[PDB]
Amino acid sequence: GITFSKNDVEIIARETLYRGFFSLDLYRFRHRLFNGGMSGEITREIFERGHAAVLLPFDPVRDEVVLVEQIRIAAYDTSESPWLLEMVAGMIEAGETVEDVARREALEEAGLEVGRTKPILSYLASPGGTSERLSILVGEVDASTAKGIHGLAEENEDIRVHVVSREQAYQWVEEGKIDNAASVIALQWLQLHYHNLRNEWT
Amino acid sequence: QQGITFSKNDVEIIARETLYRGFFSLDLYRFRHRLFNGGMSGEITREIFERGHAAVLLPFDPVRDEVVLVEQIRIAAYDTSESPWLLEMVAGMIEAGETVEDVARREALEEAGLEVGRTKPILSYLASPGGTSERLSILVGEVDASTAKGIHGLAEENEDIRVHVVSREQAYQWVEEGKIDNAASVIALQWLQLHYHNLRNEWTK
Ligand SMILES: Nc1ncnc2c1ncn2[C@@H]1O[C@H](COP(=O)(O)OP(=O)(O)O)[C@@H](O)[C@H]1O
Ligand SMILES: Nc1ncnc2c1ncn2[C@@H]1O[C@H](COP(=O)(O)OP(=O)(O)O)[C@@H](O)[C@H]1O
Ligand SMILES: [Mg+2]
Ligand SMILES: [Mg+2]
Ligand SMILES: [Mg+2]
Ligand SMILES: [Mg+2]
Repeated sequence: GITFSKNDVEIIARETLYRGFFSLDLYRFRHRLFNGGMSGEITREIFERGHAAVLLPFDPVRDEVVLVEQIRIAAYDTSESPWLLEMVAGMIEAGETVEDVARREALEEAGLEVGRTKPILSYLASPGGTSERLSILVGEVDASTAKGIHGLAEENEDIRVHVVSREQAYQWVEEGKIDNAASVIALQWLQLHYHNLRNEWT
Repeated sequence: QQGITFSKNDVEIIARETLYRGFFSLDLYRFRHRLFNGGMSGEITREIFERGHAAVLLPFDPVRDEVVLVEQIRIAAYDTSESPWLLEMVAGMIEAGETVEDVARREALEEAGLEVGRTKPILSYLASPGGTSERLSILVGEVDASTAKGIHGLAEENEDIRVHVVSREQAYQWVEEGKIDNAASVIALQWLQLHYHNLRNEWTK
């Protein structure tokens, strides 16, 4: 496994490069080198946007997945359309739990009540340049109750629910029709775990 | 089942503004877009972290069923991880005019000392598209893991990298346990866990 711990790095300072809705910070630090020495002072620009809870809504009776569609303007330059098919997800505020955020977002974004839950995994989105961590849960849902247009319109959140079979959702990953990290990770996990999960929940 | 509802015809990007430029940039996108229930939104603004795009290489030895991992410090992991040194895939920024495959092969040499034989695409994904434009394109690359050792990276760029070789099964168990928890490695190793049997047959023929 890994070689060094937090005993082996010192963050000297952090400087706010930009403060707005999100922040960009310059971390200044030194760290041990694999050759046995210490680095000089290194600086890295880090996008600070908090952390997220992600919910894979899975109906184990029907073997169906609920997806939410909404515009993500950052996708525009590299994608055929900025409207993406994604997992229910939202930002975790101070003092909130991953699971409470997932439930609230499932109601706001898909009109869905959630039953049992299990962790999938918690990942760093792109740790060379952002601190963001996203914690994914699978949540038991009745996909027949998932339909229509949701999102908080007063916060400019316009979301369309789509229900697909599990195998259909995974085919959409393999074809590139679903191509955001949270959904790819959740759906590849589901393809590796669905047999045991369906047995546990039925 | 149809799929997505709207296209680039259905959004108007009114303006982009660079709010910060250094090594990376933070841009403000200003736009309006079609709504599912009919009309057009008002003007919306979003802050978008712009850092270009990346090529990622999963180094897989199909003879030995082994993967090569690279270890380096990622200081952004500090606040939410036990250690900021992460076990990762070979990966590099794509510059103008260079292909995913060109970058993946070059970085495999610079970061791990690895010659790569055949390659195949895995997936191309958006890292976190609510706040960053970054797209990463993953290939799997054929390597001899018995050649993989030592300390690499470009010292002139303060890039200090240690090579590790483990079985595919160990790498995947480390994903399950949270010891590998960066998106590119999670996606690549979950793909490998779903596809390794056919891949080994293809590459040892
Ligand atoms: N990139 C951004 N720039 C500015 N505001 C944002 C950005 N991303 C999200 N917001 C604000 O936060 C709200 C919720 O964000 P949303 O993207 O729906 O949650 P998540 O990204 O966790 O799924 C948005 O309606 C918007 O007001
Ligand atoms: N967040 C950052 N802030 C400042 N410089 C960076 C940052 N991330 C990477 N760099 C610089 O750019 C180089 C890019 O190396 P490369 O292997 O192409 O990218 P990655 O860090 O994504 O694997 C790093 O070795 C470092 O010198
Ligand atoms: Mg959301
Ligand atoms: Mg929301
Ligand atoms: Mg790299
Ligand atoms: Mg490199």
